[PDB]
Amino acid sequence: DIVMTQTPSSLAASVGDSVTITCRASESVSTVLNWYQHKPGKAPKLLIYAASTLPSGVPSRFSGSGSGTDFTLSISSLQPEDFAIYYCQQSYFSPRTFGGGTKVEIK
Amino acid sequence: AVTLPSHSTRKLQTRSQTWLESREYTKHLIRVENWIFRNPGFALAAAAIAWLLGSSTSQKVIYLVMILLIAPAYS
Amino acid sequence: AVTLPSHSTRKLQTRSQTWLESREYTKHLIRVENWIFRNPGFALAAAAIAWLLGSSTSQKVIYLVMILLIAPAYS
Amino acid sequence: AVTLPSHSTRKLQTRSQTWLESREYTKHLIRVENWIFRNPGFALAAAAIAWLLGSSTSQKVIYLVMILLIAPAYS
Amino acid sequence: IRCIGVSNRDFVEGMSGGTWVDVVLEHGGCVTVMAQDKPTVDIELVTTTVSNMAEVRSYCYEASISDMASDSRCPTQGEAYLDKQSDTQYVCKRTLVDRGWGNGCGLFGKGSLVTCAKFACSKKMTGKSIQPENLEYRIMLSVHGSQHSGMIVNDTGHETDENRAKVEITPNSPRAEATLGGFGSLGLDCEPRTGLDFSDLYYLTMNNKHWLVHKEWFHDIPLPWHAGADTGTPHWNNKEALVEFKDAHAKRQTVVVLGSQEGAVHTALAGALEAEMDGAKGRLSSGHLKCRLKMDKLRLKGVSYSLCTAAFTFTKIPAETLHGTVTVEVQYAGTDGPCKVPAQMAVDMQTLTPVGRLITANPVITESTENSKMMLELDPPFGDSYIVIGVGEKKITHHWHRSGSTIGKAFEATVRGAKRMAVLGDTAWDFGSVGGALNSLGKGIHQIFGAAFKSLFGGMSWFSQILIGTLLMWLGLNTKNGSISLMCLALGGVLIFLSTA
Amino acid sequence: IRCIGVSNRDFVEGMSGGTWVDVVLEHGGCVTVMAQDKPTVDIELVTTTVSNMAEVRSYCYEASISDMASDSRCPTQGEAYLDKQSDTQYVCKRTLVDRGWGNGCGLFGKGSLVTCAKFACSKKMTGKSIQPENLEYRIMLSVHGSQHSGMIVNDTGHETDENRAKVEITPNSPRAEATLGGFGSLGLDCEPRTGLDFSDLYYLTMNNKHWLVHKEWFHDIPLPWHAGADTGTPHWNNKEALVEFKDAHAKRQTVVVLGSQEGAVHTALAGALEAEMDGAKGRLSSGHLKCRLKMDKLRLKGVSYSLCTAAFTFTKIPAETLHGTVTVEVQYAGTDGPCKVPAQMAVDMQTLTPVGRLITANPVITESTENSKMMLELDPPFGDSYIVIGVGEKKITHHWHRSGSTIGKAFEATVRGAKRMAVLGDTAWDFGSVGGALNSLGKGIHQIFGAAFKSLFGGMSWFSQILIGTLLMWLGLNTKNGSISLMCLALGGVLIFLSTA
Amino acid sequence: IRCIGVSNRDFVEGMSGGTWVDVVLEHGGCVTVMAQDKPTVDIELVTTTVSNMAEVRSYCYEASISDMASDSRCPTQGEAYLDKQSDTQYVCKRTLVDRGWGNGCGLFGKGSLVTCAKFACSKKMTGKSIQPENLEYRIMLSVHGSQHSGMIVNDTGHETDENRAKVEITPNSPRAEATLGGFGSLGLDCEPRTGLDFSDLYYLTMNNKHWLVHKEWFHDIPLPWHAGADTGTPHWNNKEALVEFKDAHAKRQTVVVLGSQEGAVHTALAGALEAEMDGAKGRLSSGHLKCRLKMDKLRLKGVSYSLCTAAFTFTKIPAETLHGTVTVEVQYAGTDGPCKVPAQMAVDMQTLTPVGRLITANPVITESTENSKMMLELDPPFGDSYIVIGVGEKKITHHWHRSGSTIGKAFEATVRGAKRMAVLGDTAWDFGSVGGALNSLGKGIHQIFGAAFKSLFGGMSWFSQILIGTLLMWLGLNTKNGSISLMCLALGGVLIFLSTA
Amino acid sequence: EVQLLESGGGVVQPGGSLRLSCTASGFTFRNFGIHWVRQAPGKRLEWVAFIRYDGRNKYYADSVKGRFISSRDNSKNMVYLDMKSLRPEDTAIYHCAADGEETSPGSFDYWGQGTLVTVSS
Repeated sequence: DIVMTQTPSSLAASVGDSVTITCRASESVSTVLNWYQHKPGKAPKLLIYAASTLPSGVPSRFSGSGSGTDFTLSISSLQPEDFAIYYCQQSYFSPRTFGGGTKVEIK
Repeated sequence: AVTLPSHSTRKLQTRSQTWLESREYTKHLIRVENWIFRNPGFALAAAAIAWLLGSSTSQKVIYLVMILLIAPAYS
Repeated sequence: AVTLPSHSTRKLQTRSQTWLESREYTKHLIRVENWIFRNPGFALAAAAIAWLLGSSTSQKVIYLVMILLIAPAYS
Repeated sequence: AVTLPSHSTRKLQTRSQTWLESREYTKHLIRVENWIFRNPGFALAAAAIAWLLGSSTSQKVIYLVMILLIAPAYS
Repeated sequence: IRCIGVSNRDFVEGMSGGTWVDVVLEHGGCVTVMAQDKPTVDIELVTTTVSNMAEVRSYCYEASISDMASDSRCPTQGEAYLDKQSDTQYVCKRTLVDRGWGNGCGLFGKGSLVTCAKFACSKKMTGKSIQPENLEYRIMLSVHGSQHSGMIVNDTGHETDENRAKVEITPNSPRAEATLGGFGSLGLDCEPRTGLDFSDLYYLTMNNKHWLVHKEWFHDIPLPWHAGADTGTPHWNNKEALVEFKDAHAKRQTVVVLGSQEGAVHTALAGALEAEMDGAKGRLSSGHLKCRLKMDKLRLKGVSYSLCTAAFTFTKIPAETLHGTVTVEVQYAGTDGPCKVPAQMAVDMQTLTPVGRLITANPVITESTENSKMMLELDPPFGDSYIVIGVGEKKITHHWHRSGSTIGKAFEATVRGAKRMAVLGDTAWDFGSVGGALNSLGKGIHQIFGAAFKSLFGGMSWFSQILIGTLLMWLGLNTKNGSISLMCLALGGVLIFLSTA
Repeated sequence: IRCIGVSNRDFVEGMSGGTWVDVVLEHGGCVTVMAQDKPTVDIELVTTTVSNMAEVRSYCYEASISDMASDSRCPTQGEAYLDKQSDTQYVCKRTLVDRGWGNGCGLFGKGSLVTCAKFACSKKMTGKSIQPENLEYRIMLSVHGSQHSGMIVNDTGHETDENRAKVEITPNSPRAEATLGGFGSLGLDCEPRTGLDFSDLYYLTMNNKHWLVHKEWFHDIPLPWHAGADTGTPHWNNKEALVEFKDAHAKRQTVVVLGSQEGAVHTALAGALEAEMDGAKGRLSSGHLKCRLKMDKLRLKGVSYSLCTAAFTFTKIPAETLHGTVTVEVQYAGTDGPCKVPAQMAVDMQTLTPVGRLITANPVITESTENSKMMLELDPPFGDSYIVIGVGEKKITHHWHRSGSTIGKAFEATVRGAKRMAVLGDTAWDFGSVGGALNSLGKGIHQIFGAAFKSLFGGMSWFSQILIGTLLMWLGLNTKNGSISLMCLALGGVLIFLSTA
Repeated sequence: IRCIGVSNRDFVEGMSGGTWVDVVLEHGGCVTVMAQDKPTVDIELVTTTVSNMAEVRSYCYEASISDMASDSRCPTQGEAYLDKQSDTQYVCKRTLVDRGWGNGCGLFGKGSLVTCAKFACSKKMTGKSIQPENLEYRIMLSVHGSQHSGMIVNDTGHETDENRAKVEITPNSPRAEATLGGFGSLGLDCEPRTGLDFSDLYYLTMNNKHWLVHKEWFHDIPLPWHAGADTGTPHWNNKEALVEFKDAHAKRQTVVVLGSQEGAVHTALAGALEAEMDGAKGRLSSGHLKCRLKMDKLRLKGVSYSLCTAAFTFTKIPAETLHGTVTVEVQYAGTDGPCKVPAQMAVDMQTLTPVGRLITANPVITESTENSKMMLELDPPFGDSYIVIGVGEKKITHHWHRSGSTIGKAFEATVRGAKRMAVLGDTAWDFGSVGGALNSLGKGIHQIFGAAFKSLFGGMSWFSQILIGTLLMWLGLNTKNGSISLMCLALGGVLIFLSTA
Repeated sequence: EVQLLESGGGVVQPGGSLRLSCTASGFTFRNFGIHWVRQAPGKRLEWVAFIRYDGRNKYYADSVKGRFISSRDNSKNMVYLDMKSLRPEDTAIYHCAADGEETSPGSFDYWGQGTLVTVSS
């Protein structure tokens, strides 16, 4: 039932920037929260699980941290394959609810 | 579901016949009478244990009664 | 490491519950129960040391309890 | 996850060094000495207790060291 | 009227100030009042409509085991695992079974074995809860006077009639006075909280029969159950009590199920009451209600009436009524309208000096046609006395002989007071006047002893009470201490509970 | 209101002069006051915002050993040397290893051997410090009166409202009185220094969970650490506790690392409290605060009001509240404006003599529309008593039966006073009036015994206290000296600390 | 050769009949034999390949709680129900929480509350089982004689070579004699059942490190687990040990999870051994093996050889070897082919009377080229003695001074016999000849005392043994009964177990 | 990788029925869990259903409880979603998202492309 609000969904950066989008929680979610890299016409893949760590396959430029009240996704260098839809998603409180969706636009 | 709590422990003190008051008078006695009639040989051992305890001619009979009552329903 | 001190030395006594207060009553008791249950000869050995150590019968049982307390945790 | 049994109960005695042998000689001695260093009034408490427990002169020191070994481990 | 064939009618009186006699109203026992100059009404608790009930742990008794499996391991491969171990719709048990070359193993020893079985319960029982605040008592009043015996248990129509009128006692409204319009209005403030010790009395429903079990007996049942806040396919919280695992070897043990526990929980209900279900509300018939009657507005109806001056032929042969009262029914063969019957008793009809009390106070005729039946109730003295009805010539006479004596009446009133004390206890002293030393101090000492008794013994049967009474009887004759009368107090306090039915 | 479902509500009273009743406010336990002619407010400590914290020794628990080497010498060439011995980012240990022709040496004997290993810690814990001077308490007041039960825990909006108002207690300002504008102003001077014995309570942060460890337990941890005044690539002060050197021969011994010490320091926290982090400030929920309430400006709001002269229909079914209080909620079906509810108790409604104390002192209606809900709180006597609300006709009545006795109330108040003494100790005597022999001298002797106890035993668990209580119990029955009651004093002083949860 | 730098080499001898000297072979301690007229071979247990292991209860230590919920009821609606209560992938706990009007209930009391949480374990540990029948010992032999010091630990290639040859000891074949073709064939029948007390030793695998835990310690772990006969998404049998339910009110309590129990089970392993994993087989390095050497086919190789008649220049500077043996390595500067080295000892070189025993019995040269290195091993007497090698002119001499005395040798052999007894116990008497009063009767009485000791104390640490030794020491000086030497027997039987490392 | 295919979606009249077939490949299907999540256009991402590996434990959301019947096929490697009596508020892209069980805990792991399910007049 809880909501996952975040940073304003429109950002336009260049290739190879250091973007940090924050995800603001409603209650104490406590480091069980995920992010997704979604492109239109494409199934999303998992990016950060358990608010800190990463699975295999994805590059280590994606770095997620924070808990309690606010969470964050940090990418070191924006590759041109990263201009996608990002949204955070909790898994502490059921039902599992996603964020809002943040578009990463070309500058 | 081997044992069940008897509701007769907590019967409802009121002016109405309860659910088994036609049978509650001679249930706990009919079980003792049937069990004594089954193996009557236990009465000798119950008197023998009673004769070894108490030793007042009026406490031996009461330990006989208690031993004879805790034997059919094993308490 | 190995020798982390328990915070239950200095428990913050207050109105709300502490961190591990649910599993604190049966925390030491489970360990003593398991260590006596899986080493039953030490019950006999500690009974022997208590009966050779104590003067009265009321001090031998204290020695027996204290040795069968010491030997689970090894102090 | 709270009362993990120590494997030092059943030590696999052999020629090769075990998992933690160098940090085993001062595993229990630190838990005793640190708790005595940080609760020194319990030495007075255990002394006044053992003076009331012990019959002989060399009995109360066994009571005192038994209490000063139980209470740093609470077991 | 309405208190005539109950065999448990109590008479109350004694309002020379205050006019607030207080009564307790059991279900089987109606209560007749008596006043100085007010009509004797007959009050009787009829139902108790426990309404709007919740649900608590609904047990099961008809268990059907199906779709079972098994799995094992050799004596060193650990225990077995099964897919039907990982849902709580299935019951499982691990058990060590001796295995060897004949079972295809590699060693000889305690090989483990797990078996599973789907728990399907067919006929379950449901234990509803009873809040103390939605009780709905139903007291029906009935005055004495202008009504024949055809209107004694006749309940059909009492909004148009006045001689009987019913009231409801909810805990949101124990302020309910009935309008006997013409008789006045019987003020009546009951006390529906202290009923049959509610909020400990669950409402056990099984096989479309209903009970009032104690909360203790209902929580102490070892059977499969689930919390009542539920719908279809429940999750049975403890299935180990209705399945039995006989261990047969060769990597599958047999899972037998205990059968329908219907009769076992029937014979375990050795002290619960019975109730019915009226749909959403469970109407029961038991318990009591310490009410209190304010007769500040009970006036006699026909006290400004003349005397009837005609035949008064008998009808329906007057008969005794199990306490000594006599219910004469007469018909008035005249046309004197709303008039008044000149009835009395007489030890001799040379003087006609009234001796016995007339229970139907100011008995009137309310009709005006040719024939008008009316039912009295008189209480003769012990001995022979005539029943005189009519003013002069064409009076009638039925000679009576009330059997017994005043000593027998006092003994019967003593034994029924002891029976009412044995049923109620605390609320037995709430049967009379204002009290200074018999209805307040007596309630205090009886409350103290009833608490320190029903917490002391509190859980004994009919038969164990006899055993403990014999034990304290033998203790009450062989002791040289001061606790002879204390053991005899616990003799009387138990055996009087046993002397009643 | 706000002190209704806490199961730990204490009642205070007794201001016939001074009007400075003093209370201690734990987190789980709300406190309701009671005055002569002032409204009963309900005070409740909600949070404790420890703000602006420093850092102390931040331990490590996840050690990752990599980039290891080794070096040796023949049994006469002295010990070994390594380049990775000369930085403190690497851990090293020298060890004598038996060497010979098979290891290419020249003699046979204790050849030395040094090995090194880079210490890389991954997940570290951080122990912040708590100054006593930047505590930030938050007490929320709540008056009793013109508010329904929908505004009991409703905290959203209290600057516009008046019936509840919150205050902050910083040590720079324990002079904070709340403006209940219309009710007056509750003067309130707390004492935030003597909270939960601060400046010994570090704020341990690990894995984004938070604690309040004692300073003793935090400094007595054998783990790698560095001082908190730090940034990236720290210098671990004691790495010997998380690496273990198994000595394998042939000029390289194995450096194994102990794993994640997470669960070990979790189960070592057997008595610490838990807290949350609100970003920069660590909001916790525990402890107490010896405040003192000056009721010099608490006036009744509607004491110049008339009495309500309309329906007063019930709503929301009045219920008992775990101490005997009864929270009646009524709605007023009229339009009498800012008027006042005529509520009372009655043992009988023939006289209506009020017997029980009304907790919601001067209960008013502040609305003026058709329906206006309001929530009372009454305290009936032990026994049966009616709840009367309304002046005349269309009064309402809900009969009550408050269970228990005065002896049971005195015993429960005794056991909760012993529980409050067992939790606080020194500050338990700060719960009442000015004191001459019970709040000052008693605090003196209890302060002396609490210091000479908590320095004497001071460090025992829940279970070792039971053991030492059994020991002093056996000492308290077999001694022929005067120290029977002294050992029994140390029996009671321990076992009452054990009887509480 | 291969028994030269082990610091634990034992010498055995004494075959004047039978030729079946029996030895126990620990991992750290190599064993050198000595015969009448047979070559001294050096036997050394290298590995122990536990192969083809099953699985037992695989515990968990990294628990990740996610997807939690909660449900409650008012204080009379029974307990709560949840869909996540009816799968065993979720952990649940019911708990009474105080509720009232502020939580939207109807009464005030212990409202129930159920919460659930999905148990997801990330890093689990796996405890494999070890059958006693698939042990695979690996004994490497090495004869003394025609080989330099470059072939002491050189294991690469021994099928082509003859001076060292390895054998496997499976329980399906303890009949394995090695073919030292030319030296004969060392008959060798071991006993691989009575190894390190197997079938009680599980093989704990965690974080790709491996152990040999006792079966007792492995079953007494309170952690979540599932039976090893499993695959993905296991069913955790006991999840209550890694989740902790802090009870916060308002119909949802907090489910915190204890963290990674890695370090706790690491420091709980205070006595287990370590092992490695070679894929499917777990190769360890520990334990012992009571073998028995039949020297029925050990013949001297070059006993029909002439004496070398050339230079014999020294090389590689001869050195003492920690037991007094001297490992002279010479190179033969001639071309005499398969010839024999004329080595001896001498207290003086005027007479050349051999005094010390030559360990390398019949030391030969097997080469025929110019330079041919060979390594001897001599045992000088206590004092000064020369090492003489060569027949006549151009003999060599290295004067030796073996330090110590015969009393020191006897004391060191006594303390190492006590150390071997303290490690093995029962199998310590299996180190010599046929036995009539020292290897059979002694094994009997030591077997009886070892069983009645290791079942009596059996479970004490290194430190509790010191405490109980001090206790029986104080008991062993203050008693006037016959049990002074019995308490001193339990003094020695404990403190000798403590004097060893 | 994870070929999570979806089928069954199309145009739906309100109150009608729909069976969404999800075929999985690229792993062991029996020992994982499987969800159902939706993307309502104009709004955020939601979650509608969940099945356990056993094949009987079925969880849903509050809006679709008593409306969706969701099953799975272990043998023929299919996931079924028997949606019945829909409403025009359920127009979304029902992705077939795989759960992270015991590997990526508490997380929707790799998703499916999702079929287009539109219900209008």
